[PDB]
Amino acid sequence: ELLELLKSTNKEIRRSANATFGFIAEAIGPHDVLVALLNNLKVQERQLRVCTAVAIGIVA
Amino acid sequence: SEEEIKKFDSRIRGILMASGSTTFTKVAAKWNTSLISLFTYFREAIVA
Amino acid sequence: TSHRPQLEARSGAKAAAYTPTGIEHARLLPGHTTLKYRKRSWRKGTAFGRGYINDMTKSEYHQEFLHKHVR
Amino acid sequence: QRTGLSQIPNRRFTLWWSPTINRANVYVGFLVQLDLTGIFLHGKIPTL
Amino acid sequence: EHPYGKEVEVLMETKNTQSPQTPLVEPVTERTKLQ
Amino acid sequence: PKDSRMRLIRQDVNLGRAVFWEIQSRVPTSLTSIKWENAFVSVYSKNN
Amino acid sequence: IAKNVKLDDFIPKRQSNFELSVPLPTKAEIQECTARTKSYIQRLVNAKLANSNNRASSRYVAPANLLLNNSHHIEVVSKQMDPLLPRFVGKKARKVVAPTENDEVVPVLHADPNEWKIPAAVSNWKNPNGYTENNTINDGFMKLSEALENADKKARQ
Amino acid sequence: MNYLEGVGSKKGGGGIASESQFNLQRRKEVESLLSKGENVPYTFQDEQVRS
Amino acid sequence: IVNRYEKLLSQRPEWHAPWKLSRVINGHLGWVRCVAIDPVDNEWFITGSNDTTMKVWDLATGKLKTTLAGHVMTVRDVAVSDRHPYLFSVSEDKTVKCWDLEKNQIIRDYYGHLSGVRTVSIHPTLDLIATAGRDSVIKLWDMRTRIPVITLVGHKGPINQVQCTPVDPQVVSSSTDATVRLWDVVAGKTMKVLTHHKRSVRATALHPKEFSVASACTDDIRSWGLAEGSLLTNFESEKTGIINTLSINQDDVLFAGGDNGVLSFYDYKSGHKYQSLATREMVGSLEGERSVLCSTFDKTGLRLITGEADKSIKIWKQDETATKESEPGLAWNPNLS
Amino acid sequence: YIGNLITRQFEGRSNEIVKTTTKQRLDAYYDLELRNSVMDDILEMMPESIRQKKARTILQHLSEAWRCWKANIPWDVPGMPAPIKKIIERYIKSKADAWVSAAHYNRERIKRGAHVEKTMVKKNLGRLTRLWIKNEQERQRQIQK
Amino acid sequence: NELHPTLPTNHNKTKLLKSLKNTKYFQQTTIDWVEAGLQLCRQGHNMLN
Amino acid sequence: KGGVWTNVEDQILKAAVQKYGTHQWSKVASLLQKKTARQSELRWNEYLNPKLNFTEFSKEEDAQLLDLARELPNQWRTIADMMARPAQVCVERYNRLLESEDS
Amino acid sequence: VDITMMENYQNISPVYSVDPLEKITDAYLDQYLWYEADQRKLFPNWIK
Ligand SMILES: [Mg+2]
Repeated sequence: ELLELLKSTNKEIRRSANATFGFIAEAIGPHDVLVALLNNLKVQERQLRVCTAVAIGIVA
Repeated sequence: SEEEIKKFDSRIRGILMASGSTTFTKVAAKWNTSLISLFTYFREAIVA
Repeated sequence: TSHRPQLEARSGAKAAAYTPTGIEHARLLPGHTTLKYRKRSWRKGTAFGRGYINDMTKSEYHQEFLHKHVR
Repeated sequence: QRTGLSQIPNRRFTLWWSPTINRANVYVGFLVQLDLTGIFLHGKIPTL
Repeated sequence: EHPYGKEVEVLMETKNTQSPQTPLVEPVTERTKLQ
Repeated sequence: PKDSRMRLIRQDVNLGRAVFWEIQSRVPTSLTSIKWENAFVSVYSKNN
Repeated sequence: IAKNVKLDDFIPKRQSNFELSVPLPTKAEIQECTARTKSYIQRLVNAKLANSNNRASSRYVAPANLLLNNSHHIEVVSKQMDPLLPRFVGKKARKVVAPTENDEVVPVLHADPNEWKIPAAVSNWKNPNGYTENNTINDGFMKLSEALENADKKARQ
Repeated sequence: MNYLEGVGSKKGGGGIASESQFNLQRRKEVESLLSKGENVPYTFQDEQVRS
Repeated sequence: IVNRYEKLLSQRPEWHAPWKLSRVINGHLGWVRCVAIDPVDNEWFITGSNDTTMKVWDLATGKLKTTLAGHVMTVRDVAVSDRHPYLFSVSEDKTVKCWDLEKNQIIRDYYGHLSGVRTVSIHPTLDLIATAGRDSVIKLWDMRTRIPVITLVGHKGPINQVQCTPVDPQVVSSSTDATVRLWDVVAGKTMKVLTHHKRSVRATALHPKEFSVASACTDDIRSWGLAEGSLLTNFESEKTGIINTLSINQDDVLFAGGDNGVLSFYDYKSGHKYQSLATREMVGSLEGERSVLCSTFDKTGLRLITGEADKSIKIWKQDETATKESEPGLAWNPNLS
Repeated sequence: YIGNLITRQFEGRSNEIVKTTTKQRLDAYYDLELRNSVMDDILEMMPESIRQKKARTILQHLSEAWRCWKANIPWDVPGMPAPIKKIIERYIKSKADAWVSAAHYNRERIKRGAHVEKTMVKKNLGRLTRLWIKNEQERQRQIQK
Repeated sequence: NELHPTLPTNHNKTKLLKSLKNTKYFQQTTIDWVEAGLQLCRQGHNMLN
Repeated sequence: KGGVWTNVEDQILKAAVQKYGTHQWSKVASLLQKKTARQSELRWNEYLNPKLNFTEFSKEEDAQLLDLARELPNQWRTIADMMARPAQVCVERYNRLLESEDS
Repeated sequence: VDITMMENYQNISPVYSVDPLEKITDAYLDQYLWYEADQRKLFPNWIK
């Protein structure tokens, strides 16, 4: 759901949704969250690809 | 007129078949609009 | 593509019985058991004064229909 | 979700008149008790 | 009409000339009853 | 009721047919169709 | 090849003589088939009325064995069943595929392709997953607009 | 009384997909139409003769 | 053998009068699919149709007596008994219904066909009926208890026709697997398989006097003696098309009605076609709707009734003024193969 | 009733259950009878070609000729043989005869106040719209003619 | 009830309880009515279970 | 109010109509991002059907066009059925042919 | 123009849906023509 929230035209929403992927990965581990993020890189839209690239470095 | 007695009965059949006629207050609200629109149109001719 | 019905006999050779299982249907109950054997200024003022066909849709009955129920 | 009609108005109406709709009425041999409560249901009424 | 022309009866029939309760085979009573 | 309809009387019934006859001739049938089937003619007289 | 198919069975019999008489069966020969076929059908009705497990439907209805060498004797007795027990304890609904019957096979004894060629159906409404006015104006129309244009010019002048 | 309305749902579904996923679907469908469906090889794939 | 064929111009088949049309009756809303004459008095005939009804018609005047509602799909065959005041009707909705005529109501229903039923035949001496259709079996019913007492298994395709006779073979049947089977019903098995027809056999009719059956395939009409599986005659039915119905008269006239609207008359002993007519359809109907779907002769044998694909009933008549000399047949030239 | 229930417990429910023609499976059953009757009349006109491959193609022209009657469009296949064309036309007119008279029969029930289902009231208005437009197009064609 | 009489048929003298006492499996005795009815409560509860 | 068809959208229509046919316009709209089902139907019938006639008029077409436009004054869909040309082409050609009569 | 039919149970009646951008021009022209006919007294007193 946070993945669908990245299409928002607000910069707070995108910025705090990316923080939340960090907290979720610290609990349940990287690799379930990495796969959904890597598959989100295939969209056309630039906002979505730039926000999943931020989130991957947070998970790392 | 007999022609407009049948028009009113076909209106009540239409109310009991429309989308939203399962919601109880929607059905009641449509009963009130068609009953008001009948009685305020004819008014005296209903009596006899 | 149905392409073939079911032949009846592949049911009829099945070894439940000659009969069905033993279901008693309500329409197979007894009835009708006995067979029956046979032995002027106002008139001048105006300007214009003085088959059965074999098709359903092109008929006279059909166009009186569409004149009544499509108003 | 676009065409189907919302359940929430029927439930709203039914809850309001529920002590009259779910009244003790006449004895039918037994009564059904709703689990984890002591609410008795005096008919089979799904919206209630 | 003229498809058949001269010696042919063409008749269109939309009405039952009988009633919907006529035996259409008369019951045979071997005896005469007076009761 | 039958007491208070038009009384079907030859002097009156023919007058109703003649008035309609005069009016149907005045419009050419390529514009509209004026038919006796769709017409009502009420006559007021000594007998009506 | 030989024992099954012949040449007389190809050819008709009235082909030579048209006045060949095939008669009716007879009054006596129909009454003998009538008696024994009616006797077979009521045997099958009574066996089928008596196995429906109705006491109600049943109002509408021997040693028989010797030995293989006739050595001992055999008396056959039917046992009387408990009416509450499931009658025909072997009976249960089952599917049985049946083999081919034992009797041998009967002999069968019996340009245009460009005329009978069917085109391929291609629909405007539906697409399969794979392999993706002459008549002129009537003269009444001509003559209406000439009249309406004369009346228009004559009125405006 | 609900059955009068005539609208159903299949159980176990997830809903409507997102518009970035319809945009990926449509963009692939347009290319295979205009291509007439031909398979393009990749340059690295160490090579059926194409049009 | 050709010496025998040299003799074959010495028989010279018997002359029959040509037939012509007298009455055209309209009134069904679909194709007229089946017809049966009152087998006692000739006071009426009955027709079932594609519009799911049956209608009763006065024979002399042509007038409509009564309409019988009672099926939801096409009524494909009807039968009226000699011995009972009973009417048996069959439909495409898998039902067999008995009609007491004296009340004009349904009295008995017959259950058990997997699909649509096309033929019904009444047994001449027993109180038994025979039905068959797409399920490729014949069922023999008990008329009284409504029980499927016997089931005949053999045909490999849907069955088109069933006839009944007083002696063995009790039941004759013809199906879409191009065979005619003769049945021993007590043993429940086929007495004889006639394999000579090349395609689906649509029509049969029994001779009223000679104890024989005729059967028709497309372009192929053959007659059979019922005592043995023996071919009696081949008919000059070449180029005649699909045959839908067959009718045999007391005076040895075989009628063959076809899907091209062409009436075809035959002499039964020889197989010689002496007349070919053509139906005119109606006003507003299609060229495909010129076809003949059912036929029956009346009990005297001088009127032929046909119901057709243009929803009409045509009554055919034989000419009395037409003596032999100015009405010969159609050139008896018996060709070779 | 108890006899039927107890017989099913020890012997099972038969696999030879034939389901009747009821109002919910009537349109399906009309389909199968018209589809079998069209393949019979065409396969008897063919000399000795084939039975399996052409057959699916023939029933696709039939379904297409019925979508053309409903759309009021003429159905012309350019290289189709003339006797296959007259069988499909005869059977499309027979289906259309049933379709029209059932629409009149159900419209008169809806008028006289007889209880009709909601799905069947709705299917009736769809038929009477297409019938109304066909009278309207035939009215326009004649004024040109 | 007076307007629509339903007449008995003369053939039906078979009578369930007489055809059941022909077999081995049923016997007779005489008991109290309250005993007979308390048995049928026990017996019918076994059949449904 | 735009309704601008770029030439790649014309190629997507013709390929899309070759697949889905002529009655499934909502499939044909599923391939276009910016066009509706009625918008796609309208360009096929008036522009992109290859059975349409957009050529130059011959001299006997213009005498047929001035004749019809006087008998049926403004009925441009009835005239275009008789010319067997698109309606908008007949209207423009009519206006130019009246401006060939000009000072 | 699209056409659909209205269910009235005794008859059906057609409804025409015109294109929206064309409806703005037609709705202006409707208001404008009735305003001018009323100023200029086109229709006499008997027309209802
Ligand atoms: Mg569902």
